[PDB]
Amino acid sequence: AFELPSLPYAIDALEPHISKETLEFHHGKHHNTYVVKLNGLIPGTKFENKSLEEIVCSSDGGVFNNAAQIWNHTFYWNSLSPNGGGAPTGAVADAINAKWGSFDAFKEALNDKAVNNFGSSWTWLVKLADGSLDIVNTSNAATPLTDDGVTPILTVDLWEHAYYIDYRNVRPDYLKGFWSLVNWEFANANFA
Amino acid sequence: AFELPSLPYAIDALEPHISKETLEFHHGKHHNTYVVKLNGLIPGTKFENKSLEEIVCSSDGGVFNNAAQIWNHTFYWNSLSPNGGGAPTGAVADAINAKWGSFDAFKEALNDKAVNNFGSSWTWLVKLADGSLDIVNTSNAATPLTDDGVTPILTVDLWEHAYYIDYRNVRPDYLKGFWSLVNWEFANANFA
Ligand SMILES: OC[C@H]1O[C@H](O[C@H]2O[C@H](CO)[C@@H](O)[C@H](O)[C@H]2O)[C@H](O)[C@@H](O)[C@@H]1O
Ligand SMILES: OC[C@H]1O[C@H](O[C@H]2O[C@H](CO)[C@@H](O)[C@H](O)[C@H]2O)[C@H](O)[C@@H](O)[C@@H]1O
Ligand SMILES: [Fe+2]
Ligand SMILES: [Fe+2]
Repeated sequence: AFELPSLPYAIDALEPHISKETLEFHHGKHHNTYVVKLNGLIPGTKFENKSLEEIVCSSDGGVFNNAAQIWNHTFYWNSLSPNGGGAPTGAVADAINAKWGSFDAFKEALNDKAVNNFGSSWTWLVKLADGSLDIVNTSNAATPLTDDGVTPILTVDLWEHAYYIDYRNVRPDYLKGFWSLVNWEFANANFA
Repeated sequence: AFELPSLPYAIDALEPHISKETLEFHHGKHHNTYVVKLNGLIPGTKFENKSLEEIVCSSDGGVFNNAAQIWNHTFYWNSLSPNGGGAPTGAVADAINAKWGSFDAFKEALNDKAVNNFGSSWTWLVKLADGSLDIVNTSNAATPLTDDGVTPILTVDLWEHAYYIDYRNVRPDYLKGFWSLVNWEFANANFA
């Protein structure tokens, strides 16, 4: 049975960009529910003994939405940090300059993809087969984890539960907290 | 240019099922924003002089997302009332029993469709071409308004902004609020 991974930092730790209550609900309840639902769905199926990733990569319907949502949320928590934010560093900063010319252009491109990602969705920083970076949008539980040859680097959850408690309807304000939390170490580990 | 319709009731008329705060953000900001976006999109285009329903029935991409959304939300405020709730009456009560055997079986079927309607979505009570009632789920901005032979009767908004402020992650509590508010008078009008 799959389990809810612990949060990589205190429920307190992303303040004032993402609040304790958001983490309590977003991780403690939303994330957990996909874990629970998934565990309920696997018995009696060909997903009985496969790893999370194996299932997300081979399922559809209910098993997929729940499995992918677990993986996506786990990847999202890793994409934030009480010690992140600010300028990118390392391999990632250079690839960002290589693709977009500057960090600022990359940031304006991701903000634009993110605010316009209609409905419950996710905006991703991914590394392509050709080694280059790109920004791709997925809807609901969809994830580049299943795009062959594409490597997920960072993600921002845009389902409303992710920011409604702290930002109501204003995604840019949310995106602001995201940029003050971005976990460049996790980005660089995925990139390398 | 299109306009934000007024709410059919006072801002606190739906308390304690839907809070004045939710009404302020949902109707005053989200609903509004769809109107503003569509006004910002149709100038100079073919849609410029069409009615809202003509636009929804003839567009895609962003024009459709905003048009359908203004339409869906206006239908939704109408689907709630400070004087609704409790048992269905009239024509709709009888068609409900014709389809589901009883009002109680109908509630369980709608609740079920709505709690499992994944991501930003809407759950509708509809009248089909054979004259019978059914419940259908649409995603994001999609609406049965565009389905041939299908007439919208009532809708419950399941995008998280519709209930997060009041019910956080617990959709069944929000659906109990909906049942205390359902406008049978609007439903019987749509039906006849
Ligand atoms: O796990 C239950 C099902 O979830 C999805 O379907 C639900 O959500 C859809 C919108 O995302 C609705 O259109 C649909 O009516 C709901 O049943 C998934 O597509 C299904 O395969 C799952 O069984
Ligand atoms: O009007 C802008 C576009 O809105 C939609 O696309 C955005 O939201 C999608 C998810 O609903 C994302 O996948 C997409 O990347 C975003 O641009 C709509 O589907 C497009 O047709 C519109 O042009
Ligand atoms: Fe989430
Ligand atoms: Fe809404």
